[PDB]
Parts: sequence; structure tokens; C-alpha cells
Amino acid sequence: MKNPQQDSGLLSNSIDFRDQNLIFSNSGGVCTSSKDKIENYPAKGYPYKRGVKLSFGDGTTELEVEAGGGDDLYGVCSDIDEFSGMATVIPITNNFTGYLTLKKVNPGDKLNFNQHGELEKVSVNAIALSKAHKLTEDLFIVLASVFGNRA
Amino acid sequence: ALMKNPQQDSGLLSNSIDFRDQNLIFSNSGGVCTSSKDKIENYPAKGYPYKRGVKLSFGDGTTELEVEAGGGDDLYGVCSDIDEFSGMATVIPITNNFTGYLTLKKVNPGDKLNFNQHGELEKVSVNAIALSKAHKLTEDLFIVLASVFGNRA
Amino acid sequence: LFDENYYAKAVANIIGEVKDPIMYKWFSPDQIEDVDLQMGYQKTVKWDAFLNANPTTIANEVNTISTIGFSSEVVRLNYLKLQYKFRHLKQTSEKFYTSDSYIGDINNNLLPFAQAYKLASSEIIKLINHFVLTGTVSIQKDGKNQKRLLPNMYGLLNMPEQIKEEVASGDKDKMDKIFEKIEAGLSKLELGDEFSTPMMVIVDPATSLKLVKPYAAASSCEKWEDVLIQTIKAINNREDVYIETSNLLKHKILIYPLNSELIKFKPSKYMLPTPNEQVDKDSTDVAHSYIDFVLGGLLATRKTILQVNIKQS
Amino acid sequence: LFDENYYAKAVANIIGEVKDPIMYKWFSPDQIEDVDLQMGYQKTVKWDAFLNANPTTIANEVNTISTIGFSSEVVRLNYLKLQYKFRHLKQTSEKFYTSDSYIGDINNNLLPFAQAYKLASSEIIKLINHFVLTGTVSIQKDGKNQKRLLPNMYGLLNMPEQIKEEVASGDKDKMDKIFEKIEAGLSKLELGDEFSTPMMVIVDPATSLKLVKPYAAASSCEKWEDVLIQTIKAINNREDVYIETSNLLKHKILIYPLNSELIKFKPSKYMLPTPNEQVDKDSTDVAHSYIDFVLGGLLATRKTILQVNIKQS
Amino acid sequence: INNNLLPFAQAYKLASSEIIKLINHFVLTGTVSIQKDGKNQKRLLPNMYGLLNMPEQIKEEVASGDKDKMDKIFEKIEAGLSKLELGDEFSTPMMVIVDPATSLKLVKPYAAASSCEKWEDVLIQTIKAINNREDVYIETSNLLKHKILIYPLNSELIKFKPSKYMLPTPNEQVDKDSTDVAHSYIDFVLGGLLATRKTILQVNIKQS
Amino acid sequence: ASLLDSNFVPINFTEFVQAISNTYKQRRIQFYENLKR
Amino acid sequence: ASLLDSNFVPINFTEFVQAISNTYKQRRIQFYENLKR
Amino acid sequence: ASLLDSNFVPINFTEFVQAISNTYKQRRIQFYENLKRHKR
Repeated sequence: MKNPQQDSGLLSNSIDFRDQNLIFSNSGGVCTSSKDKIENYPAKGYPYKRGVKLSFGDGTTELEVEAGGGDDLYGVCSDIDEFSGMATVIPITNNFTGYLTLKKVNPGDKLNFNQHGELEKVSVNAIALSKAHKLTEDLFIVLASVFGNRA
Repeated sequence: ALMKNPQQDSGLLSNSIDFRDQNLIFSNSGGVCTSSKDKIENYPAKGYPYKRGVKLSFGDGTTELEVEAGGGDDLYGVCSDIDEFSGMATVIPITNNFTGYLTLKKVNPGDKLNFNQHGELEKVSVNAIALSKAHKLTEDLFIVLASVFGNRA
Repeated sequence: LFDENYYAKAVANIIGEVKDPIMYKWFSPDQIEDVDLQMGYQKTVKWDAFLNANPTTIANEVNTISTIGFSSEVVRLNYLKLQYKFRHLKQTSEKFYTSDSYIGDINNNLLPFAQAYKLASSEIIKLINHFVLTGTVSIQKDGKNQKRLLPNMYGLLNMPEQIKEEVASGDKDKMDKIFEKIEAGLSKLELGDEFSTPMMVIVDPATSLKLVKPYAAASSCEKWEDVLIQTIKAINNREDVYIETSNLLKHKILIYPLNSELIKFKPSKYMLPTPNEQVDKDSTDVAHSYIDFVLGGLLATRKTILQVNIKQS
Repeated sequence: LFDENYYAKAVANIIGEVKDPIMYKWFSPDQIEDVDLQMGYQKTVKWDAFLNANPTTIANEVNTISTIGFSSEVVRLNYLKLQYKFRHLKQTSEKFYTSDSYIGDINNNLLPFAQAYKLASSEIIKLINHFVLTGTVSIQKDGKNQKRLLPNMYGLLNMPEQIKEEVASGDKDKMDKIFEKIEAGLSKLELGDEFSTPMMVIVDPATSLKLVKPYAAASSCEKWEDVLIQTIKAINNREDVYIETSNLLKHKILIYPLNSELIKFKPSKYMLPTPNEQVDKDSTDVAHSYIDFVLGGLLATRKTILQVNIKQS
Repeated sequence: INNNLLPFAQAYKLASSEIIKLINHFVLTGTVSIQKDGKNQKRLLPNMYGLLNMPEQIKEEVASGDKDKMDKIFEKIEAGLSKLELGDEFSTPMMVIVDPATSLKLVKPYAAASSCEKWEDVLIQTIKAINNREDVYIETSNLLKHKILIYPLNSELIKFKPSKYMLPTPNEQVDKDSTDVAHSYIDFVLGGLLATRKTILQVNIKQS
Repeated sequence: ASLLDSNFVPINFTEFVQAISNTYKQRRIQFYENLKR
Repeated sequence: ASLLDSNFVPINFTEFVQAISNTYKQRRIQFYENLKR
Repeated sequence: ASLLDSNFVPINFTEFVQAISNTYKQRRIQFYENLKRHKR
């Protein structure tokens, strides 16, 4: 869940302005252009902040996006609407720079998406712009810039 | 999944025309026959002991005693209702008899039933007598009308 | 606003030419109530009572008495907002395509904004009517590649917990077997105290053709349609029965009452097509426009709809 | 009501003899807001903004700009209802127990309703004050066997996400080490733009006895209390620094501002003891009565409370 | 709430507040960064300095062993004050910016302990000795960390000439689409601090 | 506030959309009134 | 609607409870008025 | 030519930006006028 469902017990202190963006609720990218192509797809599971792949059913229902990677990588999920079950996808043709889930890494390392849509060190897909940031016991994020697929 | 009131909403309004076989639901809290002289005690709930036999569990000592699903020689009472906001289970003590629907282990009228380690009734110490056959509400949820009369070998 | 925006004025001046939806005939005037929403849900609560056991005989002294239990059900209706995009000619560029008879490029299939909006709105209203009838959204004749929709979004045909009858493939042409299935479904119908209400039946053209055949030796002045009307009048306290034919349905018969207390349509007030303010402009003569429409909002009581499917395989 | 229910009239005539809670001294008049709720929760929503990356330089042509993110937080406050039962003497039976000096039974410890209710209410108010101060509900002097309360129910002492300091066991008698820990906590305190506000400190009597010692060979001009007051005045923009002693605390120091914007107590309007209408009456002279009270409702901002615990092991 | 979307007024107010916080941080430290460690800083143009990174100024360093020794800190401050070169512009008010921990150290009585005399009072007297008995203001800022900054308030020595558009200003460009989400832009200008050499004292208390 | 009313002068697109919705509702009412069944 | 007011006569237990709450609030207000730190 | 004046009606975004700058300058002037530093 992008937004922590459990309510907080205390009001936050809005005095500092540093290191206030390394959160899982942060949706989108650090740098966003007005000419970016954005699509919306039915969500299979929770692909938020993970690479997505197109999955076709038996034909009765339309195609959807599921967390994955490898040669089946189609795009990167940057946002999700839970009420409508909709996943926001930036196509792999379009380049993306933002915080993505990392497999539980130093700047300059070449990262590729695994079968679960998690970035892992090495075809390369992105370059790590920072180090792993731990949000939960198994949840790690990393700032990466995706520039398509190149061997 | 196992809560008294389903979290999933219902797509359609119910048809309130029939009056038969409309009480064998999991939301039916309390007992089928209840007297005004029944003793009931609220206790902190450890887990989800609704419609199951409860036993007293003691912590390190920092916090008060609570009740958890169980049976056997450690059985203390029967949980008849639960308030989820306060996490409070209403328990009828074993010293007081109870008649109502209780969870049955996944059985004919007249069978002798005892509580297992998970607080579920099972065929045989004898703790209750089955008043009806097992009614299936889910693939693993089986209820049964039973009359609890305390402890006796 | 009209002096500054040409598209809004054209929409206002051409909105009248758009025909009314055919789904309005399927419901009574009191059975439809508009709600103010675009994407979200509306929830209601219903209270029911039940008997826990047999009553208790009051003889001598007694303290343990039988109990009467109560239950609540929360019903939620979901709404979904959808959009379509269409290309058209620019207002300034219209004069360079205004031929003598037609306006627009025939070779490039380009049209003025007003005509394009009218045609797109007509298509969207057809899609909305199909959704309201069948409960599915698709653009294929086979019915595949359906749009994944939110739960608690149902139509008259796919409504769950209703009476469903199936006529076998061998008895596809046997109107007697079809009527037997319809009679079984009508008997299984449960209207309760709301029985004294008009009834509505929707049939496919093939079923309508089969209805006018004489009732079966062939009867005189008695047809299957009349027999069905009498059968429905038997259960609806001899109220009016309206029979309609719809090309959207195929080998399907749908019978339901026209009482607001049982079935109610609470659609969004923005369900019908509405133009969007955003218009994509460029240096060429082609522009793009968007249309929004809202889907969802049909509420039905349980076991009040009969759905007969004639297996044609 | 007063001509029919004797107990209500007794409560009305005895309610004015109950001492006011001492917790009022720990808050400013505008820091307390009554709410209308017995059991349940109340939710508040706060919005915040953050910078996603370094600023983008506007030079020549560029369309990729750094973004600013927004986040919402929901804070829930829980209110719980609790009850006590106490035994007293029936109204009509008082004349058979009236004596020259007192009314009641010393041997069996039975009291008139007014006196019993007054004493019970005093005890309940003591418990409520203890809960408001420490954040725990218990009757043992050790503090074990605590009542398992609901989440989002916290006091000043046990409030999370606040500055916490621990004076070591070997330095329990070293006021210099204690004041060093207090200095560290005060430096880590974050008042923001609400620094110009009075401060409140709550200490135990042993801590006060150590404070009134001369400042330290040892300066005979000012005391440790004066040094602490000056230190707190350095951070509260030279505002009032109120100091209070509470027997409830044991080797713990609490420092917090008296500003509603940072810390607010929103108790239920039925938090204080209230008699119930259910009176147990039997054939004997002993009756039972019930008192209700509501707990919960302390809201605080993060890193605005300093809690110093002097380990006494 | 679920998708973290705000009205334009509230979003603009919060963004402006954050930008002003960043601008104040830049004016103090001379660097622009979003990390608390002061890393991954934005590469800025030369001749862009703040009150803390200004070159050719007096710098003192209190050692790790004297981190809590106010006497040693004051000795270093006195050394820097002697190394100051105010010159003919001495008759001017002075300004000191201090971290909260060092301020709490200052508010202690001066050290037996002198009655009715504090370390802050001693520092004020010492600065008044060099500023021709002029006003000496002391301020506390959470941005500084184990840093003490002393400088005069004379326009001849230190001058702040910021742009008239330095503070946040909205942009006319607003991104719009068929959805309900729009985008807006805020501009701000940085730079414009001038100071004469050897007129600022910067004391760093090396912690551990 | 309906498109049928010639006196209606939409100040903004929001009012225009509300008028569209009101016109649709009035058309539905007119159709139900005209229907004879 | 407070127990301090002699003219007030509680009709029912609900009014009695409301009067108790109002009296408690008034006592707190008076304590804050008469408090001098 | 400041946003403080209610009678001021900006004609274009350039005038609006100039008014914003003038308002910021006036706010700074007012803050310095109302400033009262502690001299001890």
C-alpha cells in the first residue's frame, strides 16, 4: 500500500526540509517533463514502484499489467489508484528517473529488472543514482534513471 | 475472513419475505435461549476467539490477564460475542450453562462434544451435547447447536 | 463564454439533435433517480430480523426465553468515469474544406467538430445502453476483450442472486420447452408484498418471432405471447405487462417488475456524454477533443429477476 | 426527577464537595477542548510538502523540471468508557443506622449514598489524573498488571516520538549529570515557530530537593533551579517557566510547552465521573450503584516533549 | 487524501514555504542540498557564497577533547576576535549566530562561579571591547551545527544585494490535460552576498 | 439553467456542464411524459 | 443548565447528566479564572 | 502597485509579478520597522 492505512498517533513536525522525500508514498518521479507519455492499465496484484509486464488472459477479459521484468518488461509503474485498481505505467520507450524498488548497490551500478519487478545489479535497464534506502525489513528503494533497453 | 460481520459489502438488497432458516449465520451473536440471570464477563481478546471456547492466558505481569481460544483442562468459558473496536470478548463462565451455535471441528443430535486445543467442539471429559448436525458456512467453518453443562467425566 | 469558446456554442446548438437513449423505456419514470457523483461509491444500510428458535411456552415459572436476532447489510454501488477522444477539423480551417454539399475531407475522414461530436455522442450512448442492458462493456461481437470493471457494477442481465433458467441446445426451437423454463422461473420468482406492479419482459427478435406462432394441435386465437402475458398476469395481480424487443440481446429473455421498491436505477447526473474543456491544438488543421461519461448505479433486490438463456450450441 | 429519584438529588447536593482535578494545573485554559463522545474515535488530517530533488537551472530550452511532493497524515484519537460499582445503604434504611456521631456501619463498612459516591468520585478523579499524567492505568504501586488499553491512547510520560533521556544509575545522585542530560534533551527539542510560549516542568519531590541545592567549589548565588529556569528561558524566548511537583512521578522529569498549537487535550465531556441510573435493589439494606468515566484524548506534535528518567537501579 | 492531491492555493503555499526554507538555508550555509548530510549538492556558479563558506575569513577550531569546555571555546573565540580586522568600521553593531547546544552552554554562569555574570555576558563585554561599546545581538538557528558565526552589521563591510525576484514567484505556464491534475511552476533567484576579507569569524567545535 | 432556455448565458464551463445535465434531465422527463405505453 | 443554578429543575436523567457536565465545565472555567501562577 | 492595495487591478502577468515584488519589499520594510531586537 502506497499510503499507510494505519493512522498515525501524533501530528508531524513540519519544521525541517531535508530528507523528507525518502518515503514509499512518494508517487511519480523526481524530475518530470510535460511531454511524458503516461498510460493506465488494470492492475494484477500490487506492481507499485516496480517494473510491469503485459499479461493476457484467456481472451474474455482485456490485458493487464503484472509485476515482472526480464525480456517481458513493458514499462515502470509509478502510481496506483486503489479504488479503481488502476496502475499508471510509463512505457519503456519513455525514459524515467525516480525511486524504484530494489532487491534486498552503489551509485554508478548498472541495474536490471528481475522476475518480480525488482532492480538488481548485473542487458542493462537503469543506472543507480544513489544507495539502497531501507524503509521496512524487506522494503528497499533506490533512485534510478531508466533509459530503455540496451545490451 | 472469520470476523463476525463480513468486511466485504453486499452487492444487492436482501429479500425479507421468508422467515425460515434465516438464523444460521455467523453474525448471530449470543444464544438461541437466554435468561436474565446469566453471568457474562468482558475480557481482553488475544486473537479471535469469537464463537469458541476460551482459556485464561497470563503474561509476564506488566499487562493484565487475557483470554485466548482453547479448551481441554484449561477451559475457562465460552466466548459468545466480541467488540472489535475495544478488542473485548464477552465470555460466559463454565459455571454457567449456555445454549447456542459454536464452532465445530471440520455429528448428530445427542452426540457428546468436548473442546479441543483450538477452542473448537469435537466428538468425544464431556462438555456439551449436540442439538443439531453440523452446518457448513464456509469450506472450513462448521457451526453446531450445542448445550454446555460444565465439566463432568 | 460562448463568445470566447466556439466549441461550447457548437455543442449547445447541436445537443438537441442527439436522440434520447432507448434504455429509458426499460424503466418506469419513478424507477430512476439521479445522483451527484463522478467516481466513487454510494452505500446504504438495511436491517433484517430473524427467529433464533421455537417460541417459549409461558407455564409456571421460567427465566430462559427464546431470542429474536437482528442483522445489518451494507449495500454499495460503485461508479466509474470513462473518456473517449476524437479528431476533428479546426474552426478556422473549416472554410478550406467547406465544399458545396459536404463539409470535411472525404479522403482523410475529417469532419467538423459539431458533426464529429454528434456521432461520437451517439456511439457512446449506444455503448451506455449496451452496458445498462448486459452488464458488460465490449466492442466485439463475440463478446471477448471485455473491460475490467469495478465490483458492485452490474446490469439487468448479469445481476447475481437472481432466478436463472437455461434451455438446452436440443430444445432450442421448442417453444413449449422454452415456456416450461419460463414458467419454472416465474414460479421461483419472489415478489413478496410488491407483487401488484407492472411487469417488463425483454426478448430477442428470434424469440419475438417464435412468440407469435399459435399455441400448441394448434389453438385458435391463442398464441404463445398471449399465454405468456396471462401467465405473468397470474403472478403480478393482473397488472400491465410490457414486452420489448432489443437487438442487443441474443437468445436471452429478461423478466422483471417495474417497481422502484425492488429495482432502482440511481445513475450519476453526468452519466450521459459531456464534452471536455481541453482541446488539443497544433500548427496543422486537425484538433482533438474529449468526451466523458459515467457508468454504474443499478440496484436490485435478490430473487426478483428472471433470466432465461437459450443455449444455441 | 428530584421528587422521585432520591439518588439523583443526593448526587446534586454532594457534587459540589468533590475536589477539582489537579491535572488542570498542567495545562493552559486554551489547551483543553471538550468533545461530545463517550466511546469511539476522532480523526484529523494534516498536509505536508517536501522537495524531491535539487532545483533545476532555467537556461536555454528545458521541459524536465524538479518536482515537489505532498503527503497527508491522519491522526486518530481513541476515547474509552469505563465503569465502577460500589455498595451503599438503601435510603429508607438510613434511620436504622444513624448514630450520634456518624451515619453508617463501622463494623461492616457501609456508608450513605452521598458519602460513598463522594469518596468513589474522588478515587476515580485520582485515577484519571494518574492516567492523564503517566499514560497507564493500574492500581498497584509497582505499576504492573496494567489495563490493556486501546492504541492511540497516550499520556505525557509515555508519548512516543518525543525526546527521551536516561540518567545512568551511577549518576542518580549527580545533579551535574542530570542537568547535562536535561541540556541535551532541551537542545534536541524542536519548538519551531512556536518557541515564544510558556514552558511547564513537572518533577518529583526528590528531584526538587536536589534542585534546591546550591549550583556547583559551589556557587552561593544561584541554585540548580535558577540555572534550569535560565536554560529553559534561553529556548522559550524568555517566557514563563512554571515548575510543579507531583507525587505520581518517580525519578522522572517532564518538560513541555503550554501551547495549544503543539499539545492539545481534547477530553470527552463525560470524562469526569457520572452516576448511572441503574441501582441494584434487594430485600436487604444493601444497594449497589455505578459510576462511568471516559479516558483518552491527548494530542501532541512530534519532538515537543522532553522526558528524563533517572535510573535508580 | 488517498492520492495526495491538494487545491492550488494550499499547494502553492506549502511549496513557497519549502522554497523559502531552502533559500534561508542557502543564505546561511552557502550550499544547496536536500540531504541532511550535506551531500549531492547542486553545482553552483563561482562567486556565489554564504555567510559560512565565505573565503578569506577568520576560522577557529575547538578540538574534540574541548567539545564541552566552554573556557576553551571562549579562548578560541577570543583568538578569532583578536584576529579580526574591522579597522575604521569598528563602531558598528555586531551579530553572533549560535547553535542551540552552544547557546545552552553560554547561558551557564561564568566560571567557583561568578555571581550575576554569565558566559554570554562575558562574550558580550569582549565583543563590546572591539566594537566601540556597540550593540551585540545574539541569535540561535537550528541550521547551524557546532558552529559560531560572528560578523558586523555594517553595510560597508558586508552587503546583501539580492535580486528583486529572489523570493518565490509563480509562473504563467500551467500544464493542463483532460484529467483533473494540473501542474504549476515557481521561480526563485539565488546569489548576491558580498563581504570584505577577514571580517567574519567562524568557530567550529569538532565533535568527537 | 438549461440549454433549452434561450435566456441562459453560461458564465463558465462549469455552468455550461450543469446546464447540459439539467437539459438531459428535462429531456428524460419530457420523454416519460410523452410516452403512452 | 447547570447544577449551580437553583432555579434549574432536571426533568429527566439525561438533563441531569447534561447539567453535571455543564457544572464541571463551569467549575473548570472558574478555576482557570481564579488561578494565579 | 502592490498586492496590499485592494484598488490595484493588475492588467497582465508582468504587472502581477511586479506587484508581488513590491509587496515583498513592503513586507520586508514593515518587518524591519516593527523589529525590536533584544540588546542584552
